[PDB]
Amino acid sequence: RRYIVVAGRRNVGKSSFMNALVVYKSMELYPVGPVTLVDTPGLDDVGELGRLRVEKARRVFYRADCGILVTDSEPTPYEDDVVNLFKEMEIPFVVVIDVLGEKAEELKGLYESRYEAKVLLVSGFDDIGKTISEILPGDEEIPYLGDLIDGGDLVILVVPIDLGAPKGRLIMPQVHAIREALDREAIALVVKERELRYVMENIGMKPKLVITDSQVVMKVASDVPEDVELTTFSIVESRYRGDLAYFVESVRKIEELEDGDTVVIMEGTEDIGRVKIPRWLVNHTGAQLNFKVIAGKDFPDLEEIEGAKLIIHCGGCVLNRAAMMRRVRMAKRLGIPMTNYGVTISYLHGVLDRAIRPF
Amino acid sequence: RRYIVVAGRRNVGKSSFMNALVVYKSMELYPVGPVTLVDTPGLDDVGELGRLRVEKARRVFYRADCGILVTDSEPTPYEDDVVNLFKEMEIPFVVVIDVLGEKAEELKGLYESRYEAKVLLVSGFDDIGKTISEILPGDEEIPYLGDLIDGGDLVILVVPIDLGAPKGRLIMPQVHAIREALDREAIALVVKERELRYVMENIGMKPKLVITDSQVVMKVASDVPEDVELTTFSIVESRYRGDLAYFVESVRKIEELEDGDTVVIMEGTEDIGRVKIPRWLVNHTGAQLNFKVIAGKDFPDLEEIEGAKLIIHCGGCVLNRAAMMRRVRMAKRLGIPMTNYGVTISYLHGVLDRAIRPF
Repeated sequence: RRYIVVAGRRNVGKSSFMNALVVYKSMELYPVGPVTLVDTPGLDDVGELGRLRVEKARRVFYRADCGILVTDSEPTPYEDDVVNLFKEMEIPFVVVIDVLGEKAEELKGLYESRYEAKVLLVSGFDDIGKTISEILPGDEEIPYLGDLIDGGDLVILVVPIDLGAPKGRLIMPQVHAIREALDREAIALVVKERELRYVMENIGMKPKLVITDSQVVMKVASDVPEDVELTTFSIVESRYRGDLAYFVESVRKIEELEDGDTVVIMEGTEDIGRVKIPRWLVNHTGAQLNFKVIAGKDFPDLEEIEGAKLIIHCGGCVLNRAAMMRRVRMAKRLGIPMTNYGVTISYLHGVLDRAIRPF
Repeated sequence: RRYIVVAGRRNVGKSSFMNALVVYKSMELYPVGPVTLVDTPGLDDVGELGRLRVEKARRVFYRADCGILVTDSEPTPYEDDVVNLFKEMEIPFVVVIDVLGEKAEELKGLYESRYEAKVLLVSGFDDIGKTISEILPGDEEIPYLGDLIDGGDLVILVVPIDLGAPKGRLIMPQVHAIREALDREAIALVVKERELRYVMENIGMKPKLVITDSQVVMKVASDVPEDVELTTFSIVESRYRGDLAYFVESVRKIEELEDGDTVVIMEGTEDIGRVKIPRWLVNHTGAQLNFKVIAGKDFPDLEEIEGAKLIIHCGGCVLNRAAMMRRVRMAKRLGIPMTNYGVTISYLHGVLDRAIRPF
């Protein structure tokens, strides 16, 4: 479902608005579809000097898709705070009886001066679901390869090992790399490592990009004559279709691990994460780390991962990017570093070269 | 199901054997599975000089997977004939009370001297289904590309137009051509026609094979410098996985068409076969041809296609090769020439070049 939060100092006047245009209340809203609305009874208790309990707030705010600030009076430090926390966590938001006629019109323009969308209380809702859809994050879909990485007439090389796809088939990352290169009017050349140096010596084109499997990148590292020819791999490309920038930043936090630090493995027969990874993390750091294995369909509760020093998400678990971003965003909001199998495994050997797309 | 025929001059002694180890009789037999057995009551009436009614026989024999010749006495011209018709139609077969003890053992060796498998009457059946499976046609699967067409270090070029496969995908014939080339340690290069001449001038390798769509073969015909570079197309390759030799032979029979000749279209929104084809066939020959459109799941009855001068089967209807061979074999047996959309369409423009695999 979609998560929307309803904050505000007001108690009775807040609960009234919620129930408008029909605790968490799950109800269908057009054109956004199903959504669940949760208010802030824990946050109702206004802090010292009329402030909002920020650390108690960021405990309930972290998992919101978007936000709502329902207000009766003029902006107090409470309304100022809630807004800053939405802005910090990058949670998109909107600001919302007929008392003080024309002042309500003023208030709409008063709350509009702090650079955000203000809608008026009706006791009008056609515009509630309408604005929610417009502030909500969009498609957020990036091209398989880099936007300017491949142009027309460019040779791209795909270097496979021993395909895991059945007889007369190739794995989806490969074919998608052939298609995107073709869509961008470039040339796709697929060849096994064994015959790589031969294609590098017989063709005339210098490869713009070269892609291969994490298994044989080192062999390819030697087959490509220099740092001049940009090499990366099918796992970093797929990892790219998520949040590479955050992940790459988060792997570099492996060094920052001390004894007793908790590293969470998020997956969902003696798998890489349950066993093989921990082993490498301990071997690479020397640290007496402990690991929480979260095998669930959706992202865990705050109580299940609060205090974790790193989150290792599974690579090819195949969710919607937007459903994976929701996960990245939450981790980014809780300040917990998050990466995935692909980036970690690559980090251990040669990740820096795999990073061909600069920030 | 599997079709097996039970022939022989004998009437009561034939019907007895059939009913052994439990008109068409459909029953499960190990290890061949489900099969239907049909005898020859129409053929029971022995012809002039003890002969078999050959033209009446080849009317019921054409659709058999394999054959059975049940006999009581010594080989008469009837037993001689049935055998020759099985041999002609290439229908694989086996030869089958305890009367004339040891003579039955002799008979087994007498019927064995005419170069075929003889099994003895039991009134022993473990060996019936056992032999049927061994004579029955095998896998009959050929490699996607030519067996010796591509070896290691060989460049193969796949030239697409505007893919009919959804976003981030390629059509199955293409990917299977990438895989087979990779399996054979060759190099697959995929590029649009627009950038073809550029790859032909910048790379060092001479392409062993070049594959493309029937739509742009002519453009490629010009982009490939000579007859020295072997060009063909994804449709001829797929047509190859059927009976290319027979098809190619059968298209050349387009010229042999006169006014009144019936051309059958076998398919199963204003499709190519129902309309577009007939139009071309009439335009290319000038002949006043008529067309029977057989839209069925399985191959039609003899009465539905007897007298047809050509059968145009559908190209990408996706059946098992062995289930398509069964169709080719039947047409080959009835002496009706058979081809498919792919071969006809290609015949109209440039099929001869597409034929890179010699007989």
